Amino acid sequence: LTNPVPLNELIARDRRQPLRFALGIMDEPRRHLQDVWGVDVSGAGGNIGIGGAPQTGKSTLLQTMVMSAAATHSPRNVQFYCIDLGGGGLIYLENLPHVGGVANRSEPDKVNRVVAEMQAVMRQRETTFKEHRVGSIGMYRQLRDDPSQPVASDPYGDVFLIIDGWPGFVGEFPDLEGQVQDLAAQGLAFGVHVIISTPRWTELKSRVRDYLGTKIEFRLGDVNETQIDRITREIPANRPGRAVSMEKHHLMIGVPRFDGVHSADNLVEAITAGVTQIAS
Ligand SMILES: Nc1ncnc2c1ncn2[C@@H]1O[C@H](COP(=O)(O)OP(=O)(O)OP(=O)(O)O)[C@@H](O)[C@H]1O
Ligand SMILES: [Mg+2]
Repeated sequence: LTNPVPLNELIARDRRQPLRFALGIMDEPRRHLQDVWGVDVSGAGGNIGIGGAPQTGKSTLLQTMVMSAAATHSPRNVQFYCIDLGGGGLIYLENLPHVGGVANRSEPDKVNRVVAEMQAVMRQRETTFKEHRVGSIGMYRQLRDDPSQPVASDPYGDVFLIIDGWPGFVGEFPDLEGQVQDLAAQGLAFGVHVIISTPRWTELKSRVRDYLGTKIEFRLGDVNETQIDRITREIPANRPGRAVSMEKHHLMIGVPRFDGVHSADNLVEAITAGVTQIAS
């Protein structure tokens, strides 16, 4: 599809599910139908890897993901921490109560504090789950919905670390790579998630990439480097927002706006209007 669907229409057309974030439109070609596509982050799809050549729509998808999550979940249950090294676009998400912080190049201390905070949660969750005899993240999410449970005082729910621009991240923060690897491989059992974009899959090493259970792939510089399959060869050139994912169906990512406008024009202004509208 060429014109992106705005989030207000995607949310409205979607059958909502806890920890389902609607993201765009999936062409399901056997029958002629085109439904709302999203990600289930409640289980093994909880970590997400995003690949694609320059200007293909990686940062916009992250904006759409966070806005979509924030429009359909409470800030008590979903929190995002953002490391923005992919164009600066994540800053316009920071006034959402779901977003605990957006860190960029101009404040390296915050990039370090953000990773350290994700580690603190996962590492507190490990002790908490044992001491409170919590059998699974699924059970932990239920217990937190009961205000009489000791665990319900945890202000955190499912916590997502977003890294837009992996090679620049490892390039400027080499010692944080190992900490993020540990979050990706151990976090999901404790409700700690990792979401990473990269221009090339080869720059996102196995030991991290293998723990991103949902891969989303825009048009690649080298189709031989796909993390999906040969379907990626079908993505049209110069169509930002066109992607493929694990179900091997073409996708058109929607836009992070709520004003009914089917384009990515004037998006900075529309994102803020969306955040305001989400305040409901
Ligand atoms: N889902 C979409 N629908 C329509 N147009 C889009 C979509 N996503 C992105 N675009 C257009 O493509 C442009 C580049 O998008 P974006 O900044 O998301 O690319 P990127 O993958 O983050 O690139 P880079 O690696 O250079 O940061 C956007 O400014 C927007 O105008
Ligand atoms: Mg970008």
